[PDB]
Amino acid sequence: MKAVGLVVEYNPFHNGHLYHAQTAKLQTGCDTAVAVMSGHFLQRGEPAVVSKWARTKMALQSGVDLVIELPYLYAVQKADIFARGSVSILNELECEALFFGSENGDIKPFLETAQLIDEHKHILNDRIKEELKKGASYPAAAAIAFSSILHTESALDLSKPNNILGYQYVTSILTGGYPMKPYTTARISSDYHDADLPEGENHIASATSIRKAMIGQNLEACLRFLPAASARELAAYRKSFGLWHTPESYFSYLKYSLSTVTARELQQVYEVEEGLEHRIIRSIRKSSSYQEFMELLKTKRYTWTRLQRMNTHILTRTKKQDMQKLLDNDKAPYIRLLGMTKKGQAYLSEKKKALSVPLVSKLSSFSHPALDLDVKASRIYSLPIEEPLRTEFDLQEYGHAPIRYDEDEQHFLN
Amino acid sequence: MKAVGLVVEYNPFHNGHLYHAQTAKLQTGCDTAVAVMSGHFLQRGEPAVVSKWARTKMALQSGVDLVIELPYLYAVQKADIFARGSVSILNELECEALFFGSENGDIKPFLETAQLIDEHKHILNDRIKEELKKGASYPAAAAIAFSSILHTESALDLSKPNNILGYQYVTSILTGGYPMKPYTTARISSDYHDADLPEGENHIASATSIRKAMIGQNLEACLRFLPAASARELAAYRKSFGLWHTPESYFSYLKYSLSTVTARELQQVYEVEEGLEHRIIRSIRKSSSYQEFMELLKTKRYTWTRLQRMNTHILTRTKKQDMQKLLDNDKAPYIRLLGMTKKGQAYLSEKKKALSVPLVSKLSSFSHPALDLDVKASRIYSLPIEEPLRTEFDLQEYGHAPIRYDEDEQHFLN
Repeated sequence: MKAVGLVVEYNPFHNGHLYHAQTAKLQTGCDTAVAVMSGHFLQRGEPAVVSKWARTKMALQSGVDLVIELPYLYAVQKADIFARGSVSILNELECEALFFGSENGDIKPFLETAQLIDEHKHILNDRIKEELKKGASYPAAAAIAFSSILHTESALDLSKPNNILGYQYVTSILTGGYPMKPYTTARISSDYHDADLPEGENHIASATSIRKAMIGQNLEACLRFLPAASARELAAYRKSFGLWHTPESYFSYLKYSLSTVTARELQQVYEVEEGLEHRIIRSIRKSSSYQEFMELLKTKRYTWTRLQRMNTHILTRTKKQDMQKLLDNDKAPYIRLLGMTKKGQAYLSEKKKALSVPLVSKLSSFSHPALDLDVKASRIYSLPIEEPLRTEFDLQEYGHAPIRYDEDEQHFLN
Repeated sequence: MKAVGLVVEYNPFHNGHLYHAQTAKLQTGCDTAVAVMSGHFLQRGEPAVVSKWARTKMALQSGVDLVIELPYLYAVQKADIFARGSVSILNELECEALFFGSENGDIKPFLETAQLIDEHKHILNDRIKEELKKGASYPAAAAIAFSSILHTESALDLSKPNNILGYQYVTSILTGGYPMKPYTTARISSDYHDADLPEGENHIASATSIRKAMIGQNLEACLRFLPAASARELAAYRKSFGLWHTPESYFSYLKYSLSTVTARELQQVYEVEEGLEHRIIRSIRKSSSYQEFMELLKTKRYTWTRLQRMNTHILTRTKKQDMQKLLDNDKAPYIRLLGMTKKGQAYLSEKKKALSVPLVSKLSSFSHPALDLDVKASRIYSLPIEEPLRTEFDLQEYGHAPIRYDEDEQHFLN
């Protein structure tokens, strides 16, 4: 029984992702598609628009057989640590194939580059060395070492971060020695991100264009870009807990978070750079908005995205020592199963005995510091939900089973 | 030149808060009324229904010459600490008299009791001891030990806790050798707590009945119960920031605060007794209301006001060791000047040099952990206010000059 993995956050799930799952199985010749999805707070630092549980229900109907949660430990991180864990999870699950998105359909550039840098790394450390002692910044010296090699017609823009993402999968597979073949195909249209929604033809709009369309109070505008499942579930969550989640929703709790902190204690928050505690605390007070806050904070060392990531850790109150101890784990501490089809179920029961870490269906079954971090995330995730809807959502973390979908038509059994 | 001491939570300042002030200058013969006031978080643990800045104005126009903030430190406390600290500040301001309302107008049973109890303080600890190791609970031992002496038809009911407070004021003065002469006058009508607004004639309903009348969206139902000062001040507050501050309006921040905190962290919070913190995090997740939360919370070791104080310390993340740090001192950490009238000015001018501790108006002038706490507490107060009315509000603590009013009619010079 043969499976192909996907690294995702379905934010929301739409026709492109649906297309991914279709191509993936096809292109790799695997009957089973296993995704590792960012749960409530995603790689770029923001909150998911809708519960990871609802986003699961969408995937299972659109051709995803297993949905495993990508632990917060690995989810809110820049690409390299992100890819490390998710690929390790997809490796834990014995995926022979890995399917990722990019500008190209050509896996070769991804493969060949990964090797070159793997091959040259000693030079690159040492050529950084030479530059750094000329007084260059680290990222400058990096750019210099990295430009002495790699600058050629080989191209493959190493900022197009499907492309940025992909490099890091192959990297992690190769330095991890996974019996796993990476696959990729070109994407189609809306930009990478931004823009808006197209003219027709299920045109596969971006998750962002679709996001700010919902928040922007058109759920119909994005219809043509959402599978039957997606629209049905999105409105159903919006009816349920009465909100569309955005980063903006949590600003009050980020404001609160920094009211109750000591600057000494804030330096112990993950991704809070030394001394930044002051810029952080100085700014929050004069800040009405998430935006302005970022504005006052924004530095050269910090892109918007890393700040957002940081702000998330401030929000969940994740400590540098929490993190460092959990990252030094070489593999995922557990496999958290959000949902399964009958195919994934079977694949699982076929593969369960050989999982070197627990298979977590119900939370009662297991405890681990990285899971605590996953559960806390959920708690904070729900804050914008007005009571007692919040409290009712709060139950969705524990007693919630793997969501099991029936591909022979349409039964969620619970 | 003389001043009479007044310890107050104006929530809001009402027809009976105006009565006491006159009778203060009336009965004491002190030309100057000094009000030491808890600013944003009060003795039973509640937030003030309006900021300390507005309530200062209600009093400055009702015949109170000086408004001093009672630090959170003393303010959010049990009665014996509360009095200890508040009498402490009035003494540094050299009010020759202290004036406090009771159920009676009779300070004699107070002075009797206090001096009675101090005489027997060795006898008390002995029967407490004798009853305690006889297998009695502490309060039972306390209750029993006290009943054998001084219990008689001489009364002074010590649950009508005007008296509880008054006794502690009285006790504070003796025990500190303060040259403060106490006085007291009875309360007429609406209950003690709760009830309703009476049928007219400035009848002075309880502040509680007014809050519940305001909570129930009637300012005007209480109009005969409020001076013009205090009525109009409430209008502007609501009009500016869009709310009255209610305990549930802080409920969302309790769930956040309790969602990020470990059991050992929560153990370190002031008025969380050892072993309770698990019950706390247990109850908060399944409680869709502050009210629901409280019912799961109540043990016999805990009074419902003591439970409310704890929620606030939990809210402000105030720790035991810090508390013991600041409670350890026998004297006031600083004098925080909220507001004054002309007469008020004159008093301060006279006795400022006599002040043994810093006189703070602009927060620039002095810095201190006890003050860092007062600031934090205000920074927590405005959270229910909707942005950007929240960031405007927060600007006050620093920027605000001490309020200045002209007794001779109607001028805030500012």
